[PDB]
Amino acid sequence: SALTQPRSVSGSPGQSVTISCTGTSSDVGGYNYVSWYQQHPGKAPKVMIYDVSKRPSGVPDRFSGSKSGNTASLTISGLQAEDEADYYCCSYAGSYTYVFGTGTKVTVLGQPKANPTVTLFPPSSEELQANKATLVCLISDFYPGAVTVAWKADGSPVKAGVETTKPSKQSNNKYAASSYLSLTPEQWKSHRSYSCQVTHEGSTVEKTVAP
Amino acid sequence: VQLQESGPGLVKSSETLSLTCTVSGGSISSYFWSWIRQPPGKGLEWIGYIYYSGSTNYNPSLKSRVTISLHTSKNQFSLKLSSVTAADTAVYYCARHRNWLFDYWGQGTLVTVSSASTKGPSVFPLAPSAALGCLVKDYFPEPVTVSWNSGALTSGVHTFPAVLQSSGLYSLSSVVTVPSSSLGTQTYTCNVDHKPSNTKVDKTVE
Repeated sequence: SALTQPRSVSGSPGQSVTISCTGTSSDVGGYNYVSWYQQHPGKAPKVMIYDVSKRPSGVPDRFSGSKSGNTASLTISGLQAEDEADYYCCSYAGSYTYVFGTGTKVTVLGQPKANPTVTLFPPSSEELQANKATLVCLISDFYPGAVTVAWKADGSPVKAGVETTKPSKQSNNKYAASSYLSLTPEQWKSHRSYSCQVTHEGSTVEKTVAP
Repeated sequence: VQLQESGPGLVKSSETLSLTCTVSGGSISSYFWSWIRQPPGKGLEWIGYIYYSGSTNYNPSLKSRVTISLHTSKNQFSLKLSSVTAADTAVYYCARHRNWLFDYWGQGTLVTVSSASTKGPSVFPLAPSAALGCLVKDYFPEPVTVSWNSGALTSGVHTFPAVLQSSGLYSLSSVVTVPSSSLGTQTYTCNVDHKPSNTKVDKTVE
């Protein structure tokens, strides 16, 4: 089980952010072998913190690390543009094994927050005639560039046949994401409704379709 | 220390994935040498590592399918992942492991798992009921380009990155937001170009 981090954190230049990393007594709580890695797009991850709170040479002291029980925390004071990246925690997990966290995007706020436009398209009759059924949830004009998408069938969770893209920057500098629920025409017909539920900055936007 | 992954790029489903990492600036006769991956989908996933002695330890969920070996005559170490499926498409990273951390990483290399051969897309309409679009479904390999009205329509367009489906085929979509009252007066056409299969499609939506 990957270590649990939040999906997104954000703050303005000069300000602070904290990223949690929740494991168990077998990993984060069991040892002081917790490290954190910074990853820019297409670059090698870089160690920023190791053994919970220790900084490699060259890493600024604005990066600090702590731990309480089963949760480790990385704090980035005095945010600068270059701190915008994905961050992963990692722990020793016993018997010569390691487990990484799920990743957090840190955004350094340079434009206004914005909640997503969400459009859910049912499968076309043309696709249905081709004996396939694809629900298409398109998500645009959001900032910061991180979103959680949950699919529902008759209100209950679906996680078979789901594929979601990582947010992409648009020409207007906001972000876009897409999600797909792929199924058969009978499976499409086997529920009264389907919904795409998009969570952004503590707000949900839900669209529903029916055959 | 610099690390460089090398590899096949594309692997057919149910084949063995083999990757090599060549190390420069130091010897693989010290420390541990590891592989980690990232599905376009999730965060990092530790695969395993090899100690300079040849001793290995693997992620319990991958262990039955994984071998990591040393090739000291070339300062290299390798990964073999057996019988890959769609769930193994990822960027694979090699890294040095030392003192309870991963101190030097390669930049990573994308391995795509698909047994597909070249196939042009089916383009389906995403009709309005104002936003509308085109679903460019089931093509291989990348890439596809999408324009609207042959380039003349741009405001409110976004064409999303492709997903690779468990079929081993890609899909993407493109959406445009238009004024509600334009639907009767004006046609909206997505122009889909898939160079690899020599396929261009023009689909006019509702």
